Amino acid sequence: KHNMKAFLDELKAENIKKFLYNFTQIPHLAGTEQNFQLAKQIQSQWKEFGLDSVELAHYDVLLSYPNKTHPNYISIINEDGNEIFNTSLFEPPPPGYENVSDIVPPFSAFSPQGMPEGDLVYVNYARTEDFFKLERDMKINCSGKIVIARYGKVFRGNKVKNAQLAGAKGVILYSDPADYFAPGVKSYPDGWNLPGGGVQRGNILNLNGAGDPLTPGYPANEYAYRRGIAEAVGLPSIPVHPIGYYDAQKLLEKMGGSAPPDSSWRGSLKVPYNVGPGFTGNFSTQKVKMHIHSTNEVTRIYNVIGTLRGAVEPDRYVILGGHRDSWVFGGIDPQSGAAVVHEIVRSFGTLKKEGWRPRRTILFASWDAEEFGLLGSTEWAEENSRLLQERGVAYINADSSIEGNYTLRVDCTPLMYSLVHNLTKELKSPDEGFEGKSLYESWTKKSPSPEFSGMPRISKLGSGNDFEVFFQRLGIASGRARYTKNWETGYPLYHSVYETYELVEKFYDPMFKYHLTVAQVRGGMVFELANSIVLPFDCRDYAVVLRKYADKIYSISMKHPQEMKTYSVSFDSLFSAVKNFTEIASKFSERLQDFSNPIVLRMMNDQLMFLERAFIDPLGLPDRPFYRHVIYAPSSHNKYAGESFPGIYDALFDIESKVDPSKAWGEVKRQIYVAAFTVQAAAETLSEVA
Amino acid sequence: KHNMKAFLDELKAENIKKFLYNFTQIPHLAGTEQNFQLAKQIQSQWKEFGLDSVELAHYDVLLSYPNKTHPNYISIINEDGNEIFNTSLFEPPPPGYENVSDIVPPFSAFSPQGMPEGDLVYVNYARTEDFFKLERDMKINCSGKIVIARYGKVFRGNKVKNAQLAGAKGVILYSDPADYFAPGVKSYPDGWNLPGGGVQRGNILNLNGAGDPLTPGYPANEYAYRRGIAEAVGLPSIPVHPIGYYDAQKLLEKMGGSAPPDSSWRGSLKVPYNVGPGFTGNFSTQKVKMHIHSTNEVTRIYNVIGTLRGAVEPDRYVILGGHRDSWVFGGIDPQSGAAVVHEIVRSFGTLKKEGWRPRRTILFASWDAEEFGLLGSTEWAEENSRLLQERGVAYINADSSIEGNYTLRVDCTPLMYSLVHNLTKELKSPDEGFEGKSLYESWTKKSPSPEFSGMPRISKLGSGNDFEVFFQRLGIASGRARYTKNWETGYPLYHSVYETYELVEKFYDPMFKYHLTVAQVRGGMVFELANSIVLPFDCRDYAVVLRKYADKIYSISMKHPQEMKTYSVSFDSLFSAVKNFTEIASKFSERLQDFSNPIVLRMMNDQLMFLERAFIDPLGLPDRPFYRHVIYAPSSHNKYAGESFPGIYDALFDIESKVDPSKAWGEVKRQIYVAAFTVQAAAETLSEVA
Ligand SMILES: *[C@@H]1O[C@H](CO)[C@@H](O[C@@H]2O[C@H](CO)[C@@H](O[C@@H]3O[C@H](CO)[C@@H](O)[C@H](O[C@H]4O[C@H](CO)[C@@H](O)[C@H](O)[C@@H]4O)[C@@H]3O)[C@H](O)[C@H]2NC(C)=O)[C@H](O)[C@H]1NC(C)=O
Ligand SMILES: *[C@@H]1O[C@H](CO)[C@@H](O[C@@H]2O[C@H](CO)[C@@H](O[C@@H]3O[C@H](CO)[C@@H](O)[C@H](O[C@H]4O[C@H](CO)[C@@H](O)[C@H](O)[C@@H]4O)[C@@H]3O)[C@H](O)[C@H]2NC(C)=O)[C@H](O)[C@H]1NC(C)=O
Ligand SMILES: *[C@@H]1O[C@H](CO)[C@@H](O[C@@H]2O[C@H](CO)[C@@H](O[C@@H]3O[C@H](CO)[C@@H](O)[C@H](O)[C@@H]3O)[C@H](O)[C@H]2NC(C)=O)[C@H](O)[C@H]1NC(C)=O
Ligand SMILES: *[C@@H]1O[C@H](CO)[C@@H](O[C@@H]2O[C@H](CO)[C@@H](O[C@@H]3O[C@H](CO)[C@@H](O)[C@H](O)[C@@H]3O)[C@H](O)[C@H]2NC(C)=O)[C@H](O)[C@H]1NC(C)=O
Ligand SMILES: *[C@@H]1O[C@H](CO[C@@H]2O[C@@H](C)[C@@H](O)[C@@H](O)[C@@H]2O)[C@@H](O[C@@H]2O[C@H](CO)[C@@H](O)[C@H](O)[C@H]2NC(C)=O)[C@H](O)[C@H]1NC(C)=O
Ligand SMILES: *[C@@H]1O[C@H](CO[C@@H]2O[C@@H](C)[C@@H](O)[C@@H](O)[C@@H]2O)[C@@H](O[C@@H]2O[C@H](CO)[C@@H](O)[C@H](O)[C@H]2NC(C)=O)[C@H](O)[C@H]1NC(C)=O
Ligand SMILES: *[C@@H]1O[C@H](CO[C@@H]2O[C@@H](C)[C@@H](O)[C@@H](O)[C@@H]2O)[C@@H](O[C@@H]2O[C@H](CO)[C@@H](O)[C@H](O)[C@H]2NC(C)=O)[C@H](O)[C@H]1NC(C)=O
Ligand SMILES: *[C@@H]1O[C@H](CO[C@@H]2O[C@@H](C)[C@@H](O)[C@@H](O)[C@@H]2O)[C@@H](O[C@@H]2O[C@H](CO)[C@@H](O)[C@H](O)[C@H]2NC(C)=O)[C@H](O)[C@H]1NC(C)=O
Ligand SMILES: CC(C)[C@H](NC(=O)c1ccc(F)cc1)C(=O)N[C@@H](COP(=O)(O)N[C@@H](CCC(=O)O)C(=O)O)C(=O)O
Ligand SMILES: CC(C)[C@H](NC(=O)c1ccc(F)cc1)C(=O)N[C@@H](COP(=O)(O)N[C@@H](CCC(=O)O)C(=O)O)C(=O)O
Ligand SMILES: *[C@@H]1O[C@H](CO)[C@@H](O[C@@H]2O[C@H](CO)[C@@H](O)[C@H](O)[C@H]2NC(C)=O)[C@H](O)[C@H]1NC(C)=O
Ligand SMILES: *[C@@H]1O[C@H](CO)[C@@H](O[C@@H]2O[C@H](CO)[C@@H](O)[C@H](O)[C@H]2NC(C)=O)[C@H](O)[C@H]1NC(C)=O
Ligand SMILES: *[C@@H]1O[C@H](CO)[C@@H](O)[C@H](O)[C@H]1NC(C)=O
Ligand SMILES: *[C@@H]1O[C@H](CO)[C@@H](O)[C@H](O)[C@H]1NC(C)=O
Ligand SMILES: *[C@@H]1O[C@H](CO)[C@@H](O)[C@H](O)[C@H]1NC(C)=O
Ligand SMILES: *[C@@H]1O[C@H](CO)[C@@H](O)[C@H](O)[C@H]1NC(C)=O
Ligand SMILES: [Ca+2]
Ligand SMILES: [Ca+2]
Ligand SMILES: [Cl-]
Ligand SMILES: [Cl-]
Ligand SMILES: [Zn+2]
Ligand SMILES: [Zn+2]
Ligand SMILES: [Zn+2]
Ligand SMILES: [Zn+2]
Repeated sequence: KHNMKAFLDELKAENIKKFLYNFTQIPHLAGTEQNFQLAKQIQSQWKEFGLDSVELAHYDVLLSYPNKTHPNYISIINEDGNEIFNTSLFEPPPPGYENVSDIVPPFSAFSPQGMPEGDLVYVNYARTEDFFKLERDMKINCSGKIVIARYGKVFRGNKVKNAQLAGAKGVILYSDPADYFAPGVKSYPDGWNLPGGGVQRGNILNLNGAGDPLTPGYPANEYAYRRGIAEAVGLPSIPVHPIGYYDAQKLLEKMGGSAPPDSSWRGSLKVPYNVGPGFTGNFSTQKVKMHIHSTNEVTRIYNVIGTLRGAVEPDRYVILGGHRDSWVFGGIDPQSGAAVVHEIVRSFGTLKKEGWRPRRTILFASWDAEEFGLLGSTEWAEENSRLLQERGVAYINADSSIEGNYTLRVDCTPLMYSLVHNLTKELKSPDEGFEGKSLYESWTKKSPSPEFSGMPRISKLGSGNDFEVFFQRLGIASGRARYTKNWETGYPLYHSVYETYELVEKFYDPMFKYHLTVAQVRGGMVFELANSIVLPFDCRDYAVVLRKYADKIYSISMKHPQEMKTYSVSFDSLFSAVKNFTEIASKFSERLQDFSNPIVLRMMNDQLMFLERAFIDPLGLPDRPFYRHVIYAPSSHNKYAGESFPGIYDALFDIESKVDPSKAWGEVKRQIYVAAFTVQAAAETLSEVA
Repeated sequence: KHNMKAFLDELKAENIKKFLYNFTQIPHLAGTEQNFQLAKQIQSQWKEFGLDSVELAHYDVLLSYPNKTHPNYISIINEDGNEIFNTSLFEPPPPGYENVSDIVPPFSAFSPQGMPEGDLVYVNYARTEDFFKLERDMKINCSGKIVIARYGKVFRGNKVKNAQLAGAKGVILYSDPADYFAPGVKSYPDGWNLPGGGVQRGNILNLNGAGDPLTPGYPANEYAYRRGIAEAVGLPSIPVHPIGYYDAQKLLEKMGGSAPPDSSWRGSLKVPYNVGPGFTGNFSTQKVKMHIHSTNEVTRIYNVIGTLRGAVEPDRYVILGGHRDSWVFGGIDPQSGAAVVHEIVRSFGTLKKEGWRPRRTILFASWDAEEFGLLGSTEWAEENSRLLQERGVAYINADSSIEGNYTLRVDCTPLMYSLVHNLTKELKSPDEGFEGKSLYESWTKKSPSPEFSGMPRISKLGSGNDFEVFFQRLGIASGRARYTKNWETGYPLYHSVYETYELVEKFYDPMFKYHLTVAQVRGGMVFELANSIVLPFDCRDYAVVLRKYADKIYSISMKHPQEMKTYSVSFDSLFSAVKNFTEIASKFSERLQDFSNPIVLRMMNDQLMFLERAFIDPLGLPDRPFYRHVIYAPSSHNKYAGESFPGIYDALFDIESKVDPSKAWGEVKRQIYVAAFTVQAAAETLSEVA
């Protein structure tokens, strides 16, 4: 039989292992020859595996690289201008890789060039609230200072934006052992902890969904007209560089000025964590000097796009995509996800060779330049946006399959909650102590829902990965699934040269059973989306969450009862719309189970497919035209986190500090109107069509 | 048999006559009680006629009215401040209507209040080129002057915008007999000419597709959050008032300063048509003073929405819409179109009562407040934009069925050219001398295509009517058809109290046979769109026009060969895309004729339906976010006229006068890129889907 079980049984842990090993022997940095060679290999194999067509889609996009003959580093400089201490030029390479060429040294992608010199201020995680505390409470002025921030909690691009708006003239990012060294575990190669010489690479853009900084709105094809650099989207205006905690210790140990305001500002190094500005008395005339010489360069990138044509609805697309480019070896990020995709393609291809076809078309994608700002997925979606928004059923992401070995982690649209519950009930748990139990059971036990007994936690989609264009710009139902750690007791070697095949095989998943379970969840979701007669979306689950988010945003507003009275701020319209959505969704579900008629079915599947689409506002969110989903957007303070009713949330945020309350409260009301209208409009797409 | 012929034969000239008479006995000004009563009547009758559901959709929108107890007028004032001449407070009412109440006096809707006093400048038609001539060639400065302009050639809103940007402090619009009095025809009531006391009403907004000035983007429902007036869209900043040619003569006869620059600046009045500024020597100290006291007021409006549910594809909508509100009696505009719609509904309902249903759903609309800026159709489309863009097959407009009695006039998307050719070949010509000949034959003879022998002229869609939101914002294939005059040898009584039932019955269409022919063209188009198995769109006709527009825009650029060399401006990408579109369209047409399979069919009908949709850019055109169609937009100089490749056109327009040519030519190239990409993207929606 050619059914989901056949698909699932064909997936092998041993294949995923072989592919991971294959994909992680050399670096595959976006825009490099090695990553083009890997693209060609994947293309060749997906064809071998049996896909109907497999093409490269290339774009010329803005990327960023250090200067090979003018290295980036940071100094402490004395009053004579002698550099008395220099940060490292490279991470010590791991065992057996000390002769691998083309390891890009640690750098912050898209930093401008410069050699700013100044006094340090320590800004904790450089979050919005950290700067509030410094500026409003501690009265510390960052203007003209070099800020040093620890990585963690929020996307590093947001840190840089926040430092820039505070007036900083440079940013130093570092990995504190408090956030990247788990007590009682050894440093790589003897354990999975970050060594003192390890450094996290990563871009520091604020693209807000734009894709290639030079071509917002349109694919960066051969004839594209490019913005000049001064008008590019999302580039930082101050130099930025990341360091490890051996080097950080040397920069922090001399810090003077004010004490940290409390213990949430102290990491694990043997230093006081003084905020500054500047160094204590004896070293007061020493300064910190950055030397950054990286260059932004338009560079060719290559997506691989595989097609498995649907037998019945070839014009309906279910997309499985994840990136291929890596900072260095990509042992977890992304090749632990790419090896899973490769095995998924292999399995579907086995069925195809025996005469099977899915009902709908399945598209498989190996995205390029994800690490430089989701550039490959976004350019391809800009190119194909008309096909995607009229034909896109769902997008399943497939980056890193693991960041831990504890339990499942799923982030998705409410439209997929029931699909995910049902599927995981049919999968075997790989967890110790749950042999013979379902994945649903182990996941529910280890990660209970905060609101529903006997159900697992499922998180909202944020951003910082390739689903962003499909979900937040285009309104295509999206989901992701991986194995994660127990947050009560992400991974230390993230974006370091130490993230290798050996890291995974030795310390995360020696038997590749967590990879296999992730392949079954991702593959199974795709199978059901592409094959179920009725799309496996339950609009009633959206109704439930919409009420929860409405309660939540109302509560935030209700911290300001006097202003709500003065400006007549009412959430009545939003609750009314949510109530209507609930009633219409319930009635639609009845019809969906109560209708031999393929027009009614396809009519109903179109209503299901266009439901996520209905939450898109074509005017976008304020000052973020590529975030158009009115229910979800990436947090304005942290691109990784999802925010619900983001337009209202941002209008309320820090509202007590606005100098014109009338104007600020009017904008709250405007966003309430936009949200109520959008929920009601979405609900009406589920009404009888005539 | 229940077929198109049955539908067409049921339509009666005598019914249209009866309905026109019924709809034109009292004024039906938007926002008034009489127009609400008419809405209720239409709703009741459409139900009686047999539609499945007929609802009112109401909105609260910004409208504009004179002050009943503080009348608008213009004076010539002497140096003592005595008003020595006053324009009329009302048009002399026509025979038998001298006791009709609630005739709104002539005014320019949405004029601000004021009493500016100054010297006149005469600006011909107040077109972009008229102001160029004044300012650049004649060196006449309009700053602080009251401009007097003749109606005609372009939408009056554009005139006002152009006067405002020239620095005018007021605008006087008037109807010159050169443009509103045909030689050898008598004035109303003895003929169809405008009398000297007749005055054209009309709004002077520049909305650029926004709809209600207070709620751009979102329907003006009960909980809508409104912009404050100072932020409203499209309101003029200077007072404006329209007058007839008896009054105009009195204002123009004393004009001094420079002579008109040439004969294209002279109308038909016995005056010199001096441009001014100001009056000749003896009257040099007299000035012109306007008194405007109209008020903008948020007012309720009502659309009637009728549904005839489709038997097979109820989730596919073919829309027949036209407005119901009128300036006064609306004898032509709009009731000659609304009576035609009413008879069309009646006919479809007759078939429905005998057990017939169209294949697709047909929506019938009676729009309100069209005369105040397309407000009713636009608010309803904003409300229902998600249903319309995923389900909208086509929109057929139905305003004024006649402006003449000479031949057919059709404006539509190229997707409907073949449909229109085929249909008119099956209809009887109503023209004298063509008895027993087809409508196609008479129309082709009287209005030949400028490029193709043996084919009729079909024009591009501009704006200034209710299709605007469906076509230019949402990308739904749109068309219109009416009877027109012979432009070689629109109508004089437009928007005057003289536009009555009697005007039509006595002078335009005594037998109502032109109305009947228009009902057959509009009704027949709807019938075929709603009933043909394969949508009756020929994508190859778009390919042909795209090449013509590409040739045209290239030619405009080629007036600047040196700049095209300097800035490397190439149209190669646009021609390549158009070539690709032509090849793909040809291949798609082959498949369309070469495929019993309803999924392939509906797949192919979706490709047909989403083809117009593919020309929409969700970022809109520069500074006009509600004009999103990249092939067509209303002319930036004249909202009535369509412009092809509008983004490139506007980038090239007057480019030799731009102070930074590098920047201006870069924007030409950017628009070429957007256009080539959009054509290629549209073409790819017609490729095999997987
Ligand atoms: C959720 O769904 C319900 C449908 O079950 C929908 O109810 C609608 O609410 C609107 C807005 O409240 C109602 O609008 C009214 O319509 C009547 C005509 O039918 C008008 O006369 C009303 O206006 C008068 O009263 C107003 C309020 O006091 C005044 O401001 C105004 O000046 C007039 O005096 C009013 O517009 C509408 O009838 C119902 N429709 C129904 C029950 O079918 C509700 O809007 C949906 N929620 C959202 C957020 O869309
Ligand atoms: C109309 O349809 C045709 C398809 O029939 C489509 O043709 C495509 O044109 C593009 C852009 O010209 C071609 O792109 C090339 O692709 C190859 C790889 O296949 C690249 O190596 C090329 O880049 C090199 O050469 C460039 C130009 O000299 C350099 O700028 C560059 O630096 C590289 O050296 C180039 O990107 C593409 O292969 C074809 N596709 C085909 C033939 O299938 C055409 O683009 C369509 N028109 C529009 C407006 O889309
Ligand atoms: C996840 O699995 C659940 C449990 O199987 C699915 O819900 C069930 O779906 C079936 C099929 O629609 C329902 O069966 C129907 O029962 C009604 C009688 O009430 C009958 O009218 C229909 O003909 C049909 O037999 C069943 O009631 C329902 N069970 C529930 C809600 O407990 C659910 O659909 C799955 N979610 C997916 C696939 O996204
Ligand atoms: C307007 O009317 C014309 C003329 O009738 C329509 O074109 C014709 O459409 C029919 C139906 O598709 C074509 O018939 C086909 O012929 C081919 C053989 O070449 C065969 O493969 C098919 O099975 C079918 O019989 C016909 O060729 C074509 N005639 C032309 C182009 O001259 C046209 O479709 C109409 N336009 C509309 C409805 O929008
Ligand atoms: C990358 O940097 C190189 C080399 O930088 C040189 O060596 C460094 C250690 C430091 O001392 C720099 O100031 C040196 O210039 C750049 O190559 C130099 O470019 C200049 C002209 O721009 C030239 O006159 C020098 O001779 C070059 N030096 C060498 C060693 O070749 C190069 O421009 C940079 N690459 C980029 C920006 O992409
Ligand atoms: C810190 O480094 C500086 C600069 O060193 C150069 O650039 C580095 C990236 C690396 O590639 C070095 O090998 C380069 O020499 C040192 O200061 C320089 O020292 C040299 C030799 O003494 C002298 O000629 C230069 O003028 C110095 N340049 C500057 C900009 O000061 C410095 O000694 C190092 N400090 C420590 C403590 O190691
Ligand atoms: C419309 O205008 C009326 C009446 O205007 C008055 O009569 C005119 C001929 C002229 O002389 C005006 O200046 C007069 O005011 C407005 O009603 C007046 O409003 C003021 C206060 O705003 C009041 O004190 C007067 O007594 C009113 N006059 C009368 C005759 O009632 C009215 O406000 C206007 N309607 C609008 C703006 O909607
Ligand atoms: C032109 O009209 C003005 C104003 O007349 C008033 O407003 C008109 C709209 C209309 O409703 C008239 O009946 C109103 O009286 C005339 O000037 C006014 O004359 C009266 C009486 O002589 C005087 O008391 C006012 O102060 C004047 N008002 C102003 C603003 O000047 C004027 O006489 C008319 N001119 C001609 C040639 O008819
Ligand atoms: C620690 C990790 C799970 C992180 N999430 C958060 O830190 C986070 C914080 C608060 C919250 F409520 C939710 C998530 C996160 O989402 N990481 C992402 C980052 O993946 P990638 O390294 O492939 N993406 C790149 C590029 C992202 C971009 O440019 O947008 C990067 O972050 O540098 C991921 O794993 O999907
Ligand atoms: C004379 C008439 C045919 C005019 N067209 C042009 O003047 C014109 C000029 C140059 C050109 F290349 C094409 C058309 C035109 O399009 N009129 C429209 C105006 O209809 P309506 O009076 O109902 N519409 C209102 C409201 C328009 C609006 O607010 O946008 C009005 O114009 O005041 C129509 O008849 O559809
Ligand atoms: C990863 O696996 C691929 C595919 O098996 C290897 O590429 C092949 O290498 C062999 C032997 O050199 C060639 O004959 C084939 O043509 C290649 N096949 C392709 C590219 O499809 C590749 O060598 C492996 N890489 C590593 C590091 O083990
Ligand atoms: C226009 O036609 C309508 C419909 O026939 C007339 O409205 C009807 O008037 C009669 C007699 O007064 C009433 O009994 C009906 O209830 C009305 N029907 C409706 C509103 O559906 C209307 O009087 C006619 N108007 C004119 C000016 O002739
Ligand atoms: C911070 O420092 C600079 C002085 O260089 C000053 O211009 C700026 O306004 C200061 N801000 C605050 C809040 O004190
Ligand atoms: C794998 O699981 C064990 C057992 O719970 C745990 O102690 C260990 O830390 C895990 N490895 C990783 C990399 O999380
Ligand atoms: C027109 O008139 C005013 C003087 O009131 C002046 O400020 C303006 O710049 C003048 N423009 C030209 C082009 O002369
Ligand atoms: C109707 O047709 C006649 C005959 O051509 C023409 O002379 C007359 O002007 C027309 N009436 C109108 C209103 O155009
Ligand atoms: Ca782009
Ligand atoms: Ca609106
Ligand atoms: Cl993922
Ligand atoms: Cl029309
Ligand atoms: Zn990463
Ligand atoms: Zn990744
Ligand atoms: Zn009109
Ligand atoms: Zn009209």
